[PDB]
Amino acid sequence: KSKLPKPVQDLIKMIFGGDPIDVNYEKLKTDIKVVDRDSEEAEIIRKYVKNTHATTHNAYDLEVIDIFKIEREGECQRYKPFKQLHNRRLLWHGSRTTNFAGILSQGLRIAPPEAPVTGYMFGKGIYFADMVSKSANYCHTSQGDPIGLILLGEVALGNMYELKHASHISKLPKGKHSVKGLGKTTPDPSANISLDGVDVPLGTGISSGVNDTSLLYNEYIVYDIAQVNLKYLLKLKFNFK
Ligand SMILES: COC(=O)c1cnc(N2CCN(C(=O)c3ccc(-c4nc5cccc(C(N)=O)c5[nH]4)cc3)CC2)nc1
Ligand SMILES: OC[C@H]1O[C@@](CO)(O[C@H]2O[C@H](CO)[C@@H](O)[C@H](O)[C@H]2O)[C@@H](O)[C@@H]1O
Repeated sequence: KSKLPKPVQDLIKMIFGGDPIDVNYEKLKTDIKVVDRDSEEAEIIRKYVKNTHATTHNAYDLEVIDIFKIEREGECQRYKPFKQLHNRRLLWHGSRTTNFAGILSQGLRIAPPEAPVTGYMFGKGIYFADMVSKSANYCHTSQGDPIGLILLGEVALGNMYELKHASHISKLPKGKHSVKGLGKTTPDPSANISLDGVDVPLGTGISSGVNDTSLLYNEYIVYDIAQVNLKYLLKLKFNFK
């Protein structure tokens, strides 16, 4: 007899793959609410998904199954220093389903100091995209179980260190709060809207006019866990072609 709505129950079953559903819910230390399918929030999120699928990520199309509003215990209190920092953006973060119990209970985390920098294009930090398909690739979704989880997070970017090439270090110059990896393609900035004082870059991909960058698409990195406030969790269907 769980009192949770069916979509939340199915999300819990997916994350934990056991204890009663309500016992597993309490382990996430996260308020989870279903966003109404006919709400303005849902419409904005579906537009963000539709508009920001990269043309080079054509292995699958995405369909939104369920949208959840999430509030991790203590996370808004932790974010207070960054809350009116200029340049807050609603950005994607994808991950394996098997990581989501950890992400909801502990939040997005940075690799420990001992960890090697190998493969971290912009060093040990928390990585986000403005193109849903770039983040969806980090779900590692299989044809055999074509359902993935992706976050939308409010990221306090402040003053961005704009880079066109990999730098494997995690230390920013004084007064810089984030790295923007400059892609060849960017959501049309003339379609950017604000949702609760946060920029949502849900424009269709156009050419950035940046030349001599190694990135097809933007990415955004912060180096302090307190610069992230997770807002939504989407369950997506991957329709492979
Ligand atoms: C064996 O040595 C190697 O050759 C080697 C090579 N690579 C490695 N490693 C590869 C990099 N390592 C990471 O954990 C790591 C994982 C994910 C990203 C990442 N980038 C994103 C950009 C936009 C959005 C998202 C998103 N999730 O929405 C992004 N996520 C970045 C880094 C560490 C492990 N380790 C070792
Ligand atoms: O501020 C949060 C976070 O940003 C870093 C850079 O990753 O430092 C920036 O912000 C500091 C406090 O506002 C400034 O003192 C600093 O100049 C600036 O680079 C991290 O050190 C910090 O945890």
